[PDB]
Amino acid sequence: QQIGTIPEVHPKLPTWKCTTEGGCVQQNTSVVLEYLSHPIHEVGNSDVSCVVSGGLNQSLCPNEEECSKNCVVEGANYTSSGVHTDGDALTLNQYVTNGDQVVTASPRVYLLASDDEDGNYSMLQLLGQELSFDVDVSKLVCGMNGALYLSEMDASGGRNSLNPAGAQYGSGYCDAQCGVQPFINGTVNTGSLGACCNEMDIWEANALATALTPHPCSVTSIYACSGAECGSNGVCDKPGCGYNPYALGDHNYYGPGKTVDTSRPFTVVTQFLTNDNTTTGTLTEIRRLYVQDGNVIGPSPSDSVSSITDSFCSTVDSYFEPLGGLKEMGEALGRGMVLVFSIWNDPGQFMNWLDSGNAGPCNSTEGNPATIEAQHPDTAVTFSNIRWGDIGSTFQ
Ligand SMILES: *[C@@H]1O[C@H](CO)[C@@H](O[C@@H]2O[C@H](CO)[C@@H](O[C@@H]3O[C@H](CO)[C@@H](O)[C@H](O)[C@@H]3O)[C@H](O)[C@H]2NC(C)=O)[C@H](O)[C@H]1NC(C)=O
Ligand SMILES: *[C@@H]1O[C@H](CO)[C@@H](O)[C@H](O)[C@H]1NC(C)=O
Ligand SMILES: *[C@@H]1O[C@H](CO)[C@@H](O)[C@H](O)[C@H]1NC(C)=O
Ligand SMILES: *[C@@H]1O[C@H](CO)[C@@H](O)[C@H](O)[C@H]1NC(C)=O
Ligand SMILES: *[C@@H]1O[C@H](CO)[C@@H](O)[C@H](O)[C@H]1NC(C)=O
Repeated sequence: QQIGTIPEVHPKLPTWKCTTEGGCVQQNTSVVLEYLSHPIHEVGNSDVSCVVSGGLNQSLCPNEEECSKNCVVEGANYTSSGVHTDGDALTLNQYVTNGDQVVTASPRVYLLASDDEDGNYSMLQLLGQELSFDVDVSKLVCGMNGALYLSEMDASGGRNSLNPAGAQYGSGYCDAQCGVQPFINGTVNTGSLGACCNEMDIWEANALATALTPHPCSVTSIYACSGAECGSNGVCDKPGCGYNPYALGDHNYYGPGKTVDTSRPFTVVTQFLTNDNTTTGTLTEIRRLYVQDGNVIGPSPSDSVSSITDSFCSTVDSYFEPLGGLKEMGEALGRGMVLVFSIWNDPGQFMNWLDSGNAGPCNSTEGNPATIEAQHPDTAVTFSNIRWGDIGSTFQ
């Protein structure tokens, strides 16, 4: 699909790269909506969409050349898609409103390194490094998921002559869920392939519960899976090695009025520690700290473990180590990965895996999207003050 005329204007979102000796240095980064959140329509006629019912218009897109000729991708309206930036803060709204009508926006955005015509995503290399961000989750109710994570997408988003849009229009998404989507790495997916790649879920959370989940794959960068390759233990680890402090033994660590008080903003620090403390060693531990009220809050001693390691993970996820465990996870982090921000909810299981049952305090039906939309249409997440770099150099 070629590039139409409605301009694509990326909300600016400064970030920081930090070092022990040099301190933090601001990057002129910005943020881009998912490709499929852009209008993609026929050259003649902006009423004829090329993506209908979440799949390809077969008349226009039987293959990549025909789709490239028949279709154009347009610039997106970021506010109607629920995306706002103010200084160093990104706000993602789940819902937007005409007047009486509420519209599911549920945006997903990617961090861009450049806004040039050939600008690529930022390729964060976090092996032997840390990432910190401030977050306000106080408006994220049961069933909501505000997420900040990493995917081994292609730095150009699959840019080529038939997909000239690339990273500048949000192209090339993939994750460990191997989801079926109409374009994979910038190429038309005519039939049922899934878009797979290593995924590091730094942050999935609402005000009631939080999870940190590495999801390894047996591939490097993006991969179109077929058949059983897309299964739950196929080329990727769909369940992943989930770390949730409520589930692991401390119901008073995280939440409203709790040790990490989600009633008000806080800082999330994630350290990817290597055996030899270098950015080229082997990832052997993932460690989580919070900062709130100028206090560093370490792992709860009431939790069964204090960090993610391979032996932890094998207790919760028997497919983590066959796909290379933390060593290959760290190799993906060392090659470089795309920073992804999203907000979403779940008409199927209501996020009960995140915040209900053993995992959190929510009533089983509290996170029904129907009640969320009726009662909490303003639910939203704000990420800010995003910094990555040398261990210890990104926070207080
Ligand atoms: C995802 O899609 C992108 C965009 O098509 C793929 O990137 C491209 O990969 C091809 C290889 O099939 C590269 O072509 C070759 O490039 C080298 C450059 O040194 C050239 O010497 C060769 O003669 C050949 O033309 C192309 O450069 C590259 N483009 C970009 C922007 O990186 C990518 O491979 C796909 N990823 C996966 C995992 O399939
Ligand atoms: C951010 O923008 C300013 C002004 O153009 C520039 O001086 C600075 O070098 C930029 N940051 C980076 C990392 O290039
Ligand atoms: C984007 O949409 C909102 C409402 O949906 C509207 O107020 C705004 O003017 C739109 N922007 C453009 C450029 O059309
Ligand atoms: C590696 O970095 C951590 C981070 O503070 C530090 O505590 C530790 O002493 C370093 N060395 C080893 C061998 O863990
Ligand atoms: C809490 O759970 C009970 C169990 O059936 C349910 O009847 C009630 O509606 C739930 N509360 C909500 C969804 O707010």
